[PDB]
Amino acid sequence: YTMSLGAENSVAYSNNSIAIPTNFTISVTTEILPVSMTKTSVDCTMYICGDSTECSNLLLQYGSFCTQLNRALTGIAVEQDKNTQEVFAQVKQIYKTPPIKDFGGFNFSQILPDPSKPSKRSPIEDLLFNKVLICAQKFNGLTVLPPLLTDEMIAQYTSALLAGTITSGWTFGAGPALQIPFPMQMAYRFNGIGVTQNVLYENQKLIANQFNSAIGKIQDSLSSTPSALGKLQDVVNQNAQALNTLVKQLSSNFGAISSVLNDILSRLDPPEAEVQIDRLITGRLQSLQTYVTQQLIRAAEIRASANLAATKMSECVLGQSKRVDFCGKGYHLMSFPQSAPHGVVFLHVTYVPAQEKNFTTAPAICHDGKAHFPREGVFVSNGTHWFVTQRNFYEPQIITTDNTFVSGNCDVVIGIVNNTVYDP
Amino acid sequence: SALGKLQDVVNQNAQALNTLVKQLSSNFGAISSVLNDILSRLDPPEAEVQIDRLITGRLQSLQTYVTQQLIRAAEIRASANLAATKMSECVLGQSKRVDFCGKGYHLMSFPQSAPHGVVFLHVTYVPAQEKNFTTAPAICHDGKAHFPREGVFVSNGTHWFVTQRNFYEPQIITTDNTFVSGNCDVVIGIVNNTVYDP
Amino acid sequence: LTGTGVLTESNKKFLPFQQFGRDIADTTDAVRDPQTLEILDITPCSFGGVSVITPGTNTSNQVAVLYQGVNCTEVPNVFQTRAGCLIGAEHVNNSYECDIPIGAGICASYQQSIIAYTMSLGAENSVAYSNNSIAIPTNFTISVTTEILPVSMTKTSVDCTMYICG
Ligand SMILES: *[C@@H]1O[C@H](CO)[C@@H](O[C@@H]2O[C@H](CO)[C@@H](O)[C@H](O)[C@H]2NC(C)=O)[C@H](O)[C@H]1NC(C)=O
Ligand SMILES: *[C@@H]1O[C@H](CO)[C@@H](O[C@@H]2O[C@H](CO)[C@@H](O)[C@H](O)[C@H]2NC(C)=O)[C@H](O)[C@H]1NC(C)=O
Ligand SMILES: *[C@@H]1O[C@H](CO)[C@@H](O[C@@H]2O[C@H](CO)[C@@H](O)[C@H](O)[C@H]2NC(C)=O)[C@H](O)[C@H]1NC(C)=O
Ligand SMILES: *[C@@H]1O[C@H](CO)[C@@H](O[C@@H]2O[C@H](CO)[C@@H](O)[C@H](O)[C@H]2NC(C)=O)[C@H](O)[C@H]1NC(C)=O
Ligand SMILES: *[C@@H]1O[C@H](CO)[C@@H](O[C@@H]2O[C@H](CO)[C@@H](O)[C@H](O)[C@H]2NC(C)=O)[C@H](O)[C@H]1NC(C)=O
Ligand SMILES: *[C@@H]1O[C@H](CO)[C@@H](O[C@@H]2O[C@H](CO)[C@@H](O)[C@H](O)[C@H]2NC(C)=O)[C@H](O)[C@H]1NC(C)=O
Ligand SMILES: *[C@@H]1O[C@H](CO)[C@@H](O[C@@H]2O[C@H](CO)[C@@H](O)[C@H](O)[C@H]2NC(C)=O)[C@H](O)[C@H]1NC(C)=O
Ligand SMILES: *[C@@H]1O[C@H](CO)[C@@H](O)[C@H](O)[C@H]1NC(C)=O
Ligand SMILES: *[C@@H]1O[C@H](CO)[C@@H](O)[C@H](O)[C@H]1NC(C)=O
Ligand SMILES: *[C@@H]1O[C@H](CO)[C@@H](O)[C@H](O)[C@H]1NC(C)=O
Ligand SMILES: *[C@@H]1O[C@H](CO)[C@@H](O)[C@H](O)[C@H]1NC(C)=O
Ligand SMILES: *[C@@H]1O[C@H](CO)[C@@H](O)[C@H](O)[C@H]1NC(C)=O
Ligand SMILES: *[C@@H]1O[C@H](CO)[C@@H](O)[C@H](O)[C@H]1NC(C)=O
Ligand SMILES: *[C@@H]1O[C@H](CO)[C@@H](O)[C@H](O)[C@H]1NC(C)=O
Ligand SMILES: *[C@@H]1O[C@H](CO)[C@@H](O)[C@H](O)[C@H]1NC(C)=O
Repeated sequence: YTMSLGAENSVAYSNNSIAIPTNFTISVTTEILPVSMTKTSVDCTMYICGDSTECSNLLLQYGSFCTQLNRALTGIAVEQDKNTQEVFAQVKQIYKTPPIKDFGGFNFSQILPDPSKPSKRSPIEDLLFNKVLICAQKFNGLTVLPPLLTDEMIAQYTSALLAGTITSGWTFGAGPALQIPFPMQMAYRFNGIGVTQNVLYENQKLIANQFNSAIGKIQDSLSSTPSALGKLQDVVNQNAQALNTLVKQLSSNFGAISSVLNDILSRLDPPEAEVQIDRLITGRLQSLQTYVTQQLIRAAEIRASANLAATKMSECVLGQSKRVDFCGKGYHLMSFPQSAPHGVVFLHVTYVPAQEKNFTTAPAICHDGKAHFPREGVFVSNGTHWFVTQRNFYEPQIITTDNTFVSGNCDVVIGIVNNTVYDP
Repeated sequence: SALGKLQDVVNQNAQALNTLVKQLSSNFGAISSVLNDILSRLDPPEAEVQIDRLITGRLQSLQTYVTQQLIRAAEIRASANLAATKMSECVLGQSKRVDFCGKGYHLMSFPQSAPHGVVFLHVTYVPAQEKNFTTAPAICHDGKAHFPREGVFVSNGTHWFVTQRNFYEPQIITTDNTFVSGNCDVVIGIVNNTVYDP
Repeated sequence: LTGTGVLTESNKKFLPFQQFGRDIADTTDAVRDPQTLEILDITPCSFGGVSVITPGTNTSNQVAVLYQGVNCTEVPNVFQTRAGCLIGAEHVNNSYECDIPIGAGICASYQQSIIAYTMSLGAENSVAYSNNSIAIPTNFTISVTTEILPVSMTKTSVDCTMYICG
């Protein structure tokens, strides 16, 4: 079929009608980013000329090719450790939550560690690790270096970042962590997105329930959907295929009488053996150069992803972002990092407008001949009475001189309406 | 070792050039690495074979060099794009992006020229001395719920004040720095106090 | 069939006609002995990278050696870690900040002799969280942080005919 680009929605635009949300939902969006790549390493002489003095001596006629290949792979491994360090080691101190997790109704048990098991990971992190040969590869001079930061250390970093975010808001990212009650921190985040504090406090129980439910939805989504962590699995698969391809190239003859170097040396004397070995060296060297080039390009892609993940860690977790769609879909409130195999998962908590209502609007109100404009919100009408309300949440208030300002007269503003401004 | 980021780039390019030049001393299976010696000693039927071996090895070395330079150049391009972004957002403005323009709350930045690079001196505001205070989300005065307009409500243990969030500066709580929404029965943690109306 | 390796008794169920075996890598990993019909597994002789851990020559000429992915019983202050067998570094129970990375959470430093330790991720700080307590700064400092970024690379050029066929 011809694909659809989405449902059509004609917006009911007019010069005097504004829609304003009367309710909202708390949404948690999952973003998965690769951070690191498996740190492979290949001994160029072992791969090309394993246990053979004659081949190694012939290989010396190609100069420094093996040295620069080993250097390139070493540089990749170092880069992977740097990528992990830049994404996760962004907190100076290891923060811990208090024993009594009273956060004003907000439940964080799904994202905080649960020490009942030997590895102090959270349940969501356990899901990520559970969702997402070595001898056969290793035997040809292809070793794998362990990451500098172990899974337990990544979990400890995410735990520290999360404890800081919950108990200190964004203050731990700019200097010394300052303790704050979590509803007050949420009040600051609501102010950040342009919603007043009383909206949060009056609806604190509803907001806490919506948050806890959304986290549960994330738990179920990860538990159910098999292809959710495809971004990390694809990286693992690409590296596994690259190693399998490199190893399989050793079975190629490349025009030689045999792919096995030992059989050539067992059967032939140097005047013929050198020709057969040169053919094997040329093919194996070309295969190794192809592998290294692919790893450098893939590593550059991983580096770009890791830089993005580090940027999101700084701007979405250690602060509150005003960049649209950078920290999830909606108005960003806060984010929580989670460790994942070779990567990071961000749970972005966003404010999303829900229920819709039409209202009549005007750019200004004409009271005594002076033009009154709203200081913080907009002027709305329900069809009979005029009120002033904050832009992102319908909360009508009587229009007074304390929430409006005066500039000019009624003859200049197009669309100004007549009404009464009260002066308590 | 402070300027290691720039020195590493200089070293990588120097090593790449030294490696490329050193590849000319390799025989690649030829009788000699020196093209002039082959042409001085051999006639075309044998010289072409020896030269083809040298061409294959030198061409492979040059292709390897160019590929490494393209990948390194892409990395430098990414760094330069980041530097240009920081120049625009940290020097020609004030950023609200956490840790983008230094560690702390960004105030301003100053660029400095460096060999093959740029150094930014980021001037940030960092909170220093700490003090504990008792807080409340709202104050109940006449049965109405008062919320702070710009700061938070704090107490030193006996008196309640309103202060800006990032610097302790207690002020008397008045109707000019608070707003009223709803009543005292909805806000969890509301405390009783007096709001003055000058 | 010739090669170098370690011969062990195999638990593979070879069929009566099979004379040797191969791994996932398509390399020989098992052989049937031509005199007694025993199945042997062939593993390569132990190998791995050798890395030298060192403080600079301005401070000391003492070094430590990491045998990457090798057991400490095969190589001949010997510390076996996940990264490999580290010889010459004294293992301590005191954690510190990472200086020279070894791998798998292990770092090394020169403090005199070279020591190895599990790296610290930072000092612990339990935040005094409660439902009615807020900390607010009463003073501040002005900090200048230095960030260094590469902008350009040396503009080299090579004449391909001059380089190859001067
Ligand atoms: C705002 O939306 C929430 C849901 O996002 C509403 O809460 C639901 O209210 C209905 C009442 O009809 C209950 O049956 C549901 O169980 C509630 N769900 C939750 C999660 O609380 C809330 O009532 C809405 N408020 C307004 C003023 O419209
Ligand atoms: C915080 O959330 C967890 C799970 O998200 C809650 O634990 C569940 O509690 C119910 C009790 O009604 C049990 O039936 C579930 O089996 C529990 N699940 C798990 C995974 O433990 C926990 O009770 C919540 N805490 C609070 C204070 O509400
Ligand atoms: C627009 O809002 C005003 C304010 O609530 C409404 O006026 C009230 O209407 C109810 C009817 O249910 C009366 O009981 C109140 O006494 C009215 N208050 C005042 C101050 O007049 C008005 O009805 C709304 N108009 C529409 C079309 O919804
Ligand atoms: C808002 O109110 C003013 C009066 O306060 C209206 O001005 C009147 O306009 C008509 C039409 O031109 C004149 O005949 C009247 O003489 C005007 N009144 C006065 C006192 O001069 C104005 O039209 C109103 N605007 C709207 C949109 O209703
Ligand atoms: C909280 O702040 C108030 C305001 O400064 C303090 O009240 C003052 O205390 C001093 C004692 O050194 C008296 O000399 C002043 O006359 C008091 N002023 C008023 C208006 O009462 C109060 O002592 C502080 N409380 C604590 C526990 O520090
Ligand atoms: C804040 O002040 C109100 C009174 O202004 C307190 O309400 C009293 O609560 C007790 C316990 O339920 C009742 O016995 C009194 O009759 C209430 N007073 C009135 C005038 O009705 C309220 O408890 C205070 N809150 C705090 C936290 O101190
Ligand atoms: C705020 O901090 C500054 C330093 O960051 C303080 O200035 C110092 O004050 C002490 C007084 O004991 C002097 O000995 C130092 O020489 C001062 N240093 C500088 C750089 O000025 C300042 O006093 C602090 N202010 C408050 C109110 O605590
Ligand atoms: C607003 O009015 C339009 C009619 O132009 C209607 O289509 C739309 O559904 C209305 N919105 C609400 C929330 O009632
Ligand atoms: C708004 O649009 C309507 C047409 O739907 C028009 O009649 C009216 O004059 C417009 N109002 C203003 C202030 O332009
Ligand atoms: C605040 O109180 C806690 C006690 O829970 C204490 O550990 C901390 O040092 C206090 N902070 C200051 C700045 O006095
Ligand atoms: C705040 O926490 C304490 C426990 O330390 C509790 O006694 C008190 O009732 C709580 N206050 C509110 C408003 O929940
Ligand atoms: C010689 O090889 C045959 C092969 O079947 C085997 O049966 C026999 O036992 C072998 N003899 C000795 C002395 O190894
Ligand atoms: C390095 O060694 C020189 C002596 O050759 C000495 O002057 C200098 O202070 C040393 N620097 C450090 C950092 O140890
Ligand atoms: C090294 O060999 C010993 C056997 O003596 C074994 O117990 C140990 O687990 C081995 N360690 C590793 C890392 O293979
Ligand atoms: C660390 O402490 C334990 C005691 O729990 C001890 O058995 C072990 O030998 C110590 N390790 C080192 C390297 O001193």
